Amino acid sequence: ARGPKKHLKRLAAPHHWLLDKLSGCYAPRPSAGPHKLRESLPLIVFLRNRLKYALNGREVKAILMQRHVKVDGKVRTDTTYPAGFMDVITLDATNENFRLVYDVKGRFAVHRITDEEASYKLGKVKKVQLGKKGVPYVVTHDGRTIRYPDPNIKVNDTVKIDLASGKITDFIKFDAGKLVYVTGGRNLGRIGTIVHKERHDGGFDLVHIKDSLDNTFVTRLNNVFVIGEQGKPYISLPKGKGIKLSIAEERDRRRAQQGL
Amino acid sequence: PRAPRTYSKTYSTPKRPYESSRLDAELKLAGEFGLKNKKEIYRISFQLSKIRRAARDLLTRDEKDPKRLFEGNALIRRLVRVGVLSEDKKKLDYVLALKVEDFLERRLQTQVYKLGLAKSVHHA
Amino acid sequence: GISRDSRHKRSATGAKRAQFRKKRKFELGRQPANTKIGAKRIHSVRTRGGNKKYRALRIETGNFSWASEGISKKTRIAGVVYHPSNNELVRTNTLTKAAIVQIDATPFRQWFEAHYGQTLGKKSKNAERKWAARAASAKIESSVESQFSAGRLYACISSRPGQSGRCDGYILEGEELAFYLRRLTAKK
Amino acid sequence: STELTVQSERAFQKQPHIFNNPKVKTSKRTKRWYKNAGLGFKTPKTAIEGSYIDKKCPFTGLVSIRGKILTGTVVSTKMHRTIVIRRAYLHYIPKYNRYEKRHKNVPVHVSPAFRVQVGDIVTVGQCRPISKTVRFNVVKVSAAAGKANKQFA
RNA sequence: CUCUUAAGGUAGCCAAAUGCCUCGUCAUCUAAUUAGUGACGCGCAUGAAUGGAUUAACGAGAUUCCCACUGUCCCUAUCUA
RNA sequence: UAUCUGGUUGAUCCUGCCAGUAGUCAUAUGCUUGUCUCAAAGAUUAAGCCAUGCAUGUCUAAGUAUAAGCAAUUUAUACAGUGAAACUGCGAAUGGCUCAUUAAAUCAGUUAUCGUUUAUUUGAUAGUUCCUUUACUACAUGGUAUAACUGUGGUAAUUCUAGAGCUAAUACAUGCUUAAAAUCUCGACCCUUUGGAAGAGAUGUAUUUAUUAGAUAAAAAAUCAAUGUCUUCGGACUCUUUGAUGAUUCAUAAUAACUUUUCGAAUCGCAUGGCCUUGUGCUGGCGAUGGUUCAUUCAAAUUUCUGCCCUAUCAACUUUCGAUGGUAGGAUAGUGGCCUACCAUGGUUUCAACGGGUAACGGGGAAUAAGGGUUCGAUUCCGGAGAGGGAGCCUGAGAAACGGCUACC
RNA sequence: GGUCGGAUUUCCAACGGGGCCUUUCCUUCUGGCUAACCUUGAGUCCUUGUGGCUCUUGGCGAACCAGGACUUUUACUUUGAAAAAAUUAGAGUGUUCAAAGCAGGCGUAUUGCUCGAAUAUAUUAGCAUGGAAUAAUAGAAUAGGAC
RNA sequence: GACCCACUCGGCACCUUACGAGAAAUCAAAGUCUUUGGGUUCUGGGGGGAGUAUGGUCGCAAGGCUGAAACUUAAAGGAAUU
RNA sequence: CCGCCCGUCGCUAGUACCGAUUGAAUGGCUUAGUGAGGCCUCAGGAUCUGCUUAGAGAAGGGGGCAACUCCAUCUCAGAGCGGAGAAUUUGGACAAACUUGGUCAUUUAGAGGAACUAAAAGUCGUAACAAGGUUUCCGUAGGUGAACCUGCGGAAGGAUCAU
RNA sequence: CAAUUUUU
Repeated sequence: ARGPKKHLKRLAAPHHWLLDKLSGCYAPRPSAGPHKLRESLPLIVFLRNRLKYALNGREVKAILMQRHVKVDGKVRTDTTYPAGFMDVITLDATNENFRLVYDVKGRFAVHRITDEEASYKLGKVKKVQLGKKGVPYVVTHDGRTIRYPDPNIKVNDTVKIDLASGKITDFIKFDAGKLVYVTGGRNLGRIGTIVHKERHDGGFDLVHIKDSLDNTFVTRLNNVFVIGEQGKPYISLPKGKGIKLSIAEERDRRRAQQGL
Repeated sequence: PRAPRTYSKTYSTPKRPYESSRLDAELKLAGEFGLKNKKEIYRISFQLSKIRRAARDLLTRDEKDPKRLFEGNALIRRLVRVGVLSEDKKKLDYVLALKVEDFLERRLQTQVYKLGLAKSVHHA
Repeated sequence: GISRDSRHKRSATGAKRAQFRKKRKFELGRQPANTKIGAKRIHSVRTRGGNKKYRALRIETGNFSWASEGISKKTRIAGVVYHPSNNELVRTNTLTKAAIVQIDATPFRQWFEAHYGQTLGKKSKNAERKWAARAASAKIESSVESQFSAGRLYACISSRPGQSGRCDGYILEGEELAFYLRRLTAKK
Repeated sequence: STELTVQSERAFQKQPHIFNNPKVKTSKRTKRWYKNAGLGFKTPKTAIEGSYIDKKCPFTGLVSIRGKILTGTVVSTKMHRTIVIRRAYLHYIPKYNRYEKRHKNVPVHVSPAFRVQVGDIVTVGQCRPISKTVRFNVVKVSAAAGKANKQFA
């Protein structure tokens, strides 16, 4: 009613941020975002809680005035600036480069990538269109439209970006044996790479998804996303390798992590 | 305007109050190792209750069920990390057979007693 | 003040639907404008979200369409003769959607006969080859040519007079003028 | 639902902002526009060869079909150009561990090109709101009865 | 149980047109009430076809009140045949 | 974690209550009270009333600075460091609080928006600007019309307010200014008719109207008019041009008009360079604000699909003030009897509608616990309604706001 | 049980799963794939020859796609998708246990190292898929029937 | 044609007996019921107040149908032995 | 059976139920009316303005006898034509609040009337528990001071399962 | 024929 909601408390953002319960307060509310829902995360949640660089709320805002944060070469001194998916939060001095991927335990990641290969994102398309006065364009995760693309690719694939602007390079379709990747939901983002599609013309879309567990499951289309050619992948996957390894031998693996 | 922190009660009084030998059976259990009240044998029996309530639900469920193969095997090791019973009764069905005075036996009152040094549970 | 949603307006079965959430702002219907003729006294209104729109009052000259040529020259008006829904609107000579109006016959004749030179109805060589090549192409229909004779053209405000405020529409052509001469021949 | 110079009553209604060239002797001497419904919904030829206008029609008017689709039977052709539908269904009560038969009726706007009477197990679709009450519209009738096309007495 | 002659107000009803005492009392109407209406009752002296009680429609019958309306009155003036 | 005991009798068996028993994230109360962490609190009845004080303000390298405020010291010798007020922009529409209204209403899940808008967040973004003709004249930069301040005022009064004196712009209004090409209309016409054409001008987007295309199950010909290319010169030759959906009158392009002509940078910061013709010559960095349009995002608004407490000493509710539908409109951010004129008599129901009650906010849950459940949930989280009682309205992107206004009680 | 709370060369019995074939389950027209080589003409490393190969000629179109055309509708039920978290159950965890919480813990403590922050449960409504018993179910009667 | 005998159908009942059932008296149904589910309509939650008050409906009336609450208090009660 | 118990009446008490008051109040629909204020609009055009053009005191002096003739400034002017336009005010649509009737539901006051129920044997009587001394109990009707009695068709919870 | 009361 009556206007937007410039606050939200904790317990209202989901588990994948891993905040505290007994802070007894308001959550970090994300600002208005380029990309997606509050199932994304703002940058301060990535820094002071996952990467653990600070304690105070005055403290994390004081880092950004020194100008070390960077996505895509863009300045973005907003404190609670939201962070999309696979949108590499590169740094200044301290020189790290973090790609936003999903590990095997629900929430996102703390994963470094190298200096080179960090100058490109990876982009889901959602809407290809000819529009005003014959100017073709695509859209992205953030909806960063790109003038004069590769013509007639389609909606629903992935797009390589050149980071001077869009300047798209390579189309990656969907066929009987490629890479696909879940993004969101109860069984978000391990790998299933494909097994066989379907359509369900008219209502919704489903895709059969075959893990390295070598059984299958099915997640709907808005989590479905393609990475690339099979066994290539463009992003070094984090150190869970995308299985959903089962709980009966999750326990047998973690005391074989400690050696006892 | 804040988030709570929970609380819980960790005992339950027995239903029928007055049986002559039953109160004196827990006077044998009072008189064994020097308790101070009647509440702290209610609560391990309460811990006997909802562990045996927890023990009943896997036994009625399926064999070669991984929920039974996880929380039956992790249950019996936590049952023996405190060391109530030894390796001789590690086959997941003696958790039903467990008796009051055995949860009592690994308390720090009667462990200082049994390991010399105190002569008496009241001195312990 | 007057509302538009259905928290009044008795339900399907017929119960007296009891109320809460008294009359809001995001359904408000502004009071009408019931526009007339009389040459550009128009006021605008502030609207929702950051936008602007036109209450036209007292309009008499605006653009039309034939539509067989795509002409659209701002001609004057003379008045309505048969409103398609009700009949009180012609005793005061207003204009709405689909108002059957009559105009002047004059400003399109400067377009028509300068472009063809026939001449209805009874100089350089760059355009001399125009009517000497559109043989029986400019000719429309007999009853329309009879309708030029009284100096009036039956027009139709297809645009909305009070939302966008334009003086806009087209003129009757083809079977539709036979519909507004279904009864309008024998109505008196 | 309308004959006798089908564009009949006091006003004049036509398929909006489409004109035929008012002099050239082209094929049907009209440009009758229709809408492909899709999803296997065989748009019948009664809208293609028809003469009605009916802006509310899903096959020649300004409405698509974009929601869910439902079923049910006809109980009242007593209206003008609309029919109401009684969806019958069972319902589980958790307490007594037993079912119960409930229903509720729903009005549905119908194109005049179809043909619908009692019985007539019908398929309707969700639409944009079109009246005070009618929130749906029909897509196909395609239903027999207790030996229609066959019985005589 | 008993006496004057025989049997000793039952169903009901009331300060009623029937109640002297008496403008009886209580409640209600109004600003005030010897008037009205509803209950009281051991009723000078109510009462069962010398008919007792309750009655829908009606009354040139008698009453009390309310609402509209006006020289009835405040407070009178004038005009006509 | 499935547990029972006493009393109808002279005694016995039994249907069946009362009492006894245990917990309450369930209240009050009596008595008693040492340790330690954790923590609900004027919900129940009167959403009845209020003293008092506080809960919404906002500044940078980078808006508006003559403060007759400062602080200085060299600078900016018009300023540049600050710095009140006050203008401008922005917030105030979140947050918190209560449950009186509220029984298909809100609400839980569950789609839909082809039926819409959205300051802010992002990313793309405007070679035409007036064509009064070339002396309208600033495009090397035009204007008002003013606050704070100063002077004397009024009333006992309130975040009450006057006439006079100048000045600000990112407030406010004008307003040009950096190309080329192609098309269409006209005509200087001569020179011819199957002809050409200097040059008179327009062309950005918005806005509204009207049209056209946006096609594309399978391959060849005869036949009548004009006839592009080329030639043996019977006459012959053409890759002859399509985005998404399930689909559109969709995005779109094109044509002729269109607007009390909407918009298309006359705004500030740090830096000082290159240039060769050292001339107020020509180039050029990194930003900050603000602006149209598209797609997002932040959200709002409608909307389908199911579920509801007690009540038949509630048996037929609904329309001539729309009840149900059609027809056409008026408004609307857009849909719709939302409203209006005409027309049709329709909607729900013995699966309980309608009417009444409800110590009824709706859900995620909580308490007791064999299973099967009964009863609460005003209250921590989500959504709704309200700010003494019903109305109405401005500002603003967002309100029918209430620590905003108007009127009545 | 091979030889390390534990592993096979074929093989034993049971458990359920699928292709079939029995008179026998068979959505179809147009193409691009294909999909078989069951083809076939020849050569056809290594044998005495598609067991390892090709140019591959009717050389089986629909398992990978989208058009023409329909399709007895329901319950029921498996699985998955699915309900914001806390709360419920529930693995780790010296908050000292417990109420809790989500941490911590391991080196080397000379200026680092890593595990975690699980997991289920959540029913009625809707969606998709596997199943065809049980209970409804309608298409052949003046044949206006199927092919 | 009535009867005698044997049989069977459907009746209305009777006698024995219990395996069975229950509180007992008793029962071929009151059986096949904690070894609890063949369908299907209705009725009762202590006794009193009471088939009473108000409300409705059917009657010409007597009255009939539907039908509480306030208050009251431990039995009223069913069967059986002496 | 020196058992049990039934009813009127008496006293002590309590409990709801009705009831004249054209009852009273609160709340919800309602017909008929008055309609505060605010919006959209028809007019109002006060009071602030600028533009242009025809004459001039003063003198501006493109030059000079005056003149001619430059825009004219200190500004009246006589005309147009616009720009913002405040009070005021008609019409239209929202409607707070009020008046008057009727219904619906809840609560509350009432002279007094009959009931019910408890409560030390109070009198008058025995109605029912044995064939309760006239067997008992139903439905209905009549009488009575109270139990009760009687007539009518039943039934045995009977005092006969029996010709 | 008629037989009543005899009292937590």
